[PDB]
Amino acid sequence: NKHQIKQAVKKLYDIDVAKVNTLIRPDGEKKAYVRLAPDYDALDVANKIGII
Amino acid sequence: SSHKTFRIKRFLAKKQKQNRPIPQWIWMKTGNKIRYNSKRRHWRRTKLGL
Amino acid sequence: TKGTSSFGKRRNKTHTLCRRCGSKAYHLQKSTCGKCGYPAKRKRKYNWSAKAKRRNTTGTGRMRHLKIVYRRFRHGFREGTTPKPK
Amino acid sequence: AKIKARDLRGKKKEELLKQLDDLKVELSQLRVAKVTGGAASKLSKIRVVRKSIARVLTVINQTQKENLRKFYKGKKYKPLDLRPKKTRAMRRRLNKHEESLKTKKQQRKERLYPLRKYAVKA
RNA sequence: CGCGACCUCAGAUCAGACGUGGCGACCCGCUGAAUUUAAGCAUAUUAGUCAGCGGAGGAAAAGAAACUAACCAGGAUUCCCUCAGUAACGGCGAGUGAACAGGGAAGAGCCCAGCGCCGAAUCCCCGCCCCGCGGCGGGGCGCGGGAAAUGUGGCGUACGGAA
RNA sequence: CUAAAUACCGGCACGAGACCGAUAGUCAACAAGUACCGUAAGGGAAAGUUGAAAAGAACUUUGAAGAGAGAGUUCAAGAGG
RNA sequence: UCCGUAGCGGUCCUGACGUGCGAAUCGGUCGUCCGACCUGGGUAUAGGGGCGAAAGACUAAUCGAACCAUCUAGUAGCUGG
RNA sequence: GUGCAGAUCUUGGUGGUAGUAGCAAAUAUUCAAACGAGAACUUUGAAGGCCGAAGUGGAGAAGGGUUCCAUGUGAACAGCAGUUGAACAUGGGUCAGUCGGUCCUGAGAGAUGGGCGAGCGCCGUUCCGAAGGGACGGGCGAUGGCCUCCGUUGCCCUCAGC
RNA sequence: CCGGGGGAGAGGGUGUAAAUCUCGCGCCGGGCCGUACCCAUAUCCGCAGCAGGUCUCCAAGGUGAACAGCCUCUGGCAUGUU
RNA sequence: CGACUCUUAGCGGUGGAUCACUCGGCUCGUGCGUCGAUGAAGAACGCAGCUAGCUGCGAGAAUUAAUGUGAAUUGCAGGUUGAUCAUCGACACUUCGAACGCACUUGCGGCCCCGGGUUCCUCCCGGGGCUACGCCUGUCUGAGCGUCGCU
Ligand SMILES: [Mg+2]
Ligand SMILES: [Mg+2]
Ligand SMILES: [Mg+2]
Ligand SMILES: [Mg+2]
Ligand SMILES: [Mg+2]
Ligand SMILES: [Mg+2]
Ligand SMILES: [Mg+2]
Ligand SMILES: [Mg+2]
Ligand SMILES: [Mg+2]
Ligand SMILES: [Mg+2]
Ligand SMILES: [Mg+2]
Ligand SMILES: [Mg+2]
Ligand SMILES: [Mg+2]
Ligand SMILES: [Mg+2]
Ligand SMILES: [Mg+2]
Ligand SMILES: [Mg+2]
Ligand SMILES: [Mg+2]
Ligand SMILES: [Mg+2]
Ligand SMILES: [Mg+2]
Ligand SMILES: [Mg+2]
Ligand SMILES: [Mg+2]
Ligand SMILES: [Mg+2]
Ligand SMILES: [Mg+2]
Ligand SMILES: [Mg+2]
Ligand SMILES: [Mg+2]
Ligand SMILES: [Mg+2]
Ligand SMILES: [Mg+2]
Ligand SMILES: [Mg+2]
Ligand SMILES: [Mg+2]
Ligand SMILES: [Mg+2]
Ligand SMILES: [Mg+2]
Ligand SMILES: [Mg+2]
Ligand SMILES: [Mg+2]
Ligand SMILES: [Mg+2]
Ligand SMILES: [Mg+2]
Ligand SMILES: [Mg+2]
Ligand SMILES: [Mg+2]
Ligand SMILES: [Mg+2]
Ligand SMILES: [Mg+2]
Ligand SMILES: [Mg+2]
Ligand SMILES: [Mg+2]
Ligand SMILES: [Mg+2]
Ligand SMILES: [Mg+2]
Ligand SMILES: [Mg+2]
Ligand SMILES: [Mg+2]
Ligand SMILES: [Mg+2]
Ligand SMILES: [Mg+2]
Ligand SMILES: [Mg+2]
Ligand SMILES: [Mg+2]
Ligand SMILES: [Mg+2]
Ligand SMILES: [Mg+2]
Ligand SMILES: [Mg+2]
Ligand SMILES: [Mg+2]
Ligand SMILES: [Mg+2]
Ligand SMILES: [Mg+2]
Ligand SMILES: [Mg+2]
Ligand SMILES: [Zn+2]
Repeated sequence: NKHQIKQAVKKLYDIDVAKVNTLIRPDGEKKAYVRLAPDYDALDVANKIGII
Repeated sequence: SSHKTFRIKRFLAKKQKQNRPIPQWIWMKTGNKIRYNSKRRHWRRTKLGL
Repeated sequence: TKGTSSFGKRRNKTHTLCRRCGSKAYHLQKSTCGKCGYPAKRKRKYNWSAKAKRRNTTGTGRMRHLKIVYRRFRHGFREGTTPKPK
Repeated sequence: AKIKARDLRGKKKEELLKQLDDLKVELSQLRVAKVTGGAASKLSKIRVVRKSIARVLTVINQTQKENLRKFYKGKKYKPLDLRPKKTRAMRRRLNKHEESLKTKKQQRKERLYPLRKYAVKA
């Protein structure tokens, strides 16, 4: 669920979530767009997790 | 149609993933007989049932 | 009229994938399967088609419990014991 | 380091869960490296970490199941997974005790007329 | 009116158990044709066979005479040889068709109800104590609960049996 | 109520053959009840062989390339996926 | 109710085509076009059965008894080897 | 399971026909340049044309399932050719409280009770049924917190159509 | 989903008034599935890029009775397997 | 002479016959003779560093543990206190399916217990355990102008 994705991001990356928008790909996998709070910066979160 | 159900979309997802060619490194194997993928499917020719 | 012109009106389907046998024989309007007969508790099979029986028999699929049963039979179905450790 | 199943058995459940939650962080960090594109040394460590997690979870589940069968050792009613799983017809048989009863009539018949050991001269 | 029995019948996510479905070569209980043959065809034959349905087991079913016989008599059931393509059935046409005796493979016998006698002398379940504990059992306690006299258990069953 | 002698083209594990030898033998020696067809019940294939060992033809040259010509491997390319 | 468009249908040329665009199409010419009109989707009726403003029509290019499997390697005084 | 010339035999392969029939339904193309080994067919510009708002336009339903988009290739396919494609090979792409599904009932389908049936099962949908597990107010009982005042569930009285 | 008729009841003793409110603001949340593209002389069904079939929405100027025929604008295309 | 056509031979193509091989069938014989609500058979969907099919497996996902064995797996990379194989008795085993809360859209619940939310105040979110039918024994709560007995 979007709630589970929200509370999963909040525990693994210690960042709160504005909203979660999900879709299901034709691959079969579920893609989640997770919007952060206005005070947290998504690319500075992405740097410490590895994607750049 | 665009008004799919979850099980139909998941079946289409699997049949999309099985429609790729064989990797190049499998026919360098010792006990190998496969030349290509003979179970391939084109959307115009074979209409997948359903 | 009855042939090529009439084949253009085939746009709504009679059968869909059955949830018990996996074959596209679940008649949507009769709510029953022409392959296994899903709302019936017993699967449909007949002795007038030996070829249809051997497409769905105990040797056809994964046997993910029966093949462990066949291996466990050789030791009397021993249970709750371990081999002696080093 | 090589995570072995022999030295995880003496540990406590909480320090086992700590290692499990560390190795899951290791899998997430390796799967980020897989999708970003990383070294083959990082790519080949995924199978190593996955089997280590399988080892830790196997030890945890085996320990929990052994304590459950130690707790329910002397009880008449135990959970069905801890009950012996033979075949269904073999679980519906009679006991040793139940197949070893005989009636008072057959008891005195076996007592009064036992099967004798004998031989006949040629 | 109320209370208390018993009978009959309900409801429980009550406590503990069991059945469902699959496979189905072999087995048991039903149901059940028409091709075909009769140089036609309708009785018959195909054939209690194919198809259909239900139910099991490692085998199933059968089984210890309401039997065979007519003898100087044998003696549960199942299977093999023979009886025998015989007795018999049949538009007595086409065709169908056993059994007994005999020789073997195997061989094992038994239990109730009734009728009676014993203080229900019988059985199940829950709590506790110790043991066994991976086919849930053993003894010991419980002014613990039920089943059962509208009949449980022991003796006893046609070969007689009881006192 | 009751073992044994009796039945067994399904299952597990075996052994054997005056059987067949890739149009044969199971439909199926191979990614076979697979590919494919039919709405469906169902129908249902084709398809074995380099060499002892990939040693599976480096390099030169023409052509945009497929393709050649030399050279080379091998007992043999008159065995070149 | 009449002419007539879209729609629905299919008279005539017995035109084109007729190893065709097509296992029933095309062109001109035509019938009807406010009602017994046309049409999508849902639903009901299943084989000696359905359904039929009735042609033995339609019932998945199959209809004076659909299709699939089995009985079945049905029988043939007949044909071919 | 032993000898083929035939069975409109079975399977597989190959000829003549034959470089033949044919690539003729819906008015139409032309010039220059670019990329390239290669241009009647790709791209750009300039023309000349057609569909002419019941469209050869712009969006959906059913159906299809990646055909959508970007880049590369020109082996095979696209009945000439292709520098092109819905072909092949790599990668991407569908984000909802308000748009739909989800809810309701329609024609109808379909359990249970019951009945029938050798049997799988069938009929039947209120018909041969002890078919309501609910609520307010009160009494009783316990719980938890400014144990104040509400809330919670246990039992009884009461009320109840469908 | 709402309105009405009924009036079982509830609230406060003259106030830091009570029960109550379909009035104005203020706080929190709305989970699951589908969503791309074609929709037709080439993405569907007819063995195919098959003149066949397949349900809808929008509907400019002129001529003209007109959604007729003919020409044109927006948009589109290259003459329908050379 | 030449073209074209016919016959034969050499060589080369098209084609895959013949022969030789065979981890496959067919038949006979032997021993065992074992499925499932503790969830079968079957199906669906996923799982590999590079993985489509087949095979194997189930979120512990081409396997975990234990035992035997003893230096590999391999197409390419990467990394003896036991690599790989085999055995398999421990653990685990997603969804549908007799298929089990109600339905089969992957939709709607109910009860109880926890963790955030809150600070028991109901909401909201997440997790766990229950919630099918028939039937046996016992328990509990009941019904009857059924048969009675007593106040
Ligand atoms: Mg098509
Ligand atoms: Mg229909
Ligand atoms: Mg059955
Ligand atoms: Mg006795
Ligand atoms: Mg219970
Ligand atoms: Mg009969
Ligand atoms: Mg006759
Ligand atoms: Mg005759
Ligand atoms: Mg006749
Ligand atoms: Mg039969
Ligand atoms: Mg059964
Ligand atoms: Mg069995
Ligand atoms: Mg028996
Ligand atoms: Mg006899
Ligand atoms: Mg004789
Ligand atoms: Mg006569
Ligand atoms: Mg007879
Ligand atoms: Mg005799
Ligand atoms: Mg003897
Ligand atoms: Mg007695
Ligand atoms: Mg007797
Ligand atoms: Mg018996
Ligand atoms: Mg021998
Ligand atoms: Mg063959
Ligand atoms: Mg050969
Ligand atoms: Mg060859
Ligand atoms: Mg040679
Ligand atoms: Mg050679
Ligand atoms: Mg009129
Ligand atoms: Mg008129
Ligand atoms: Mg004509
Ligand atoms: Mg002609
Ligand atoms: Mg044409
Ligand atoms: Mg009828
Ligand atoms: Mg009519
Ligand atoms: Mg007539
Ligand atoms: Mg004659
Ligand atoms: Mg021979
Ligand atoms: Mg010949
Ligand atoms: Mg010509
Ligand atoms: Mg458009
Ligand atoms: Mg359009
Ligand atoms: Mg071409
Ligand atoms: Mg495109
Ligand atoms: Mg918004
Ligand atoms: Mg019904
Ligand atoms: Mg009033
Ligand atoms: Mg869109
Ligand atoms: Mg075209
Ligand atoms: Mg033209
Ligand atoms: Mg042109
Ligand atoms: Mg020659
Ligand atoms: Mg995979
Ligand atoms: Mg291990
Ligand atoms: Mg080891
Ligand atoms: Mg629905
Ligand atoms: Zn089915």
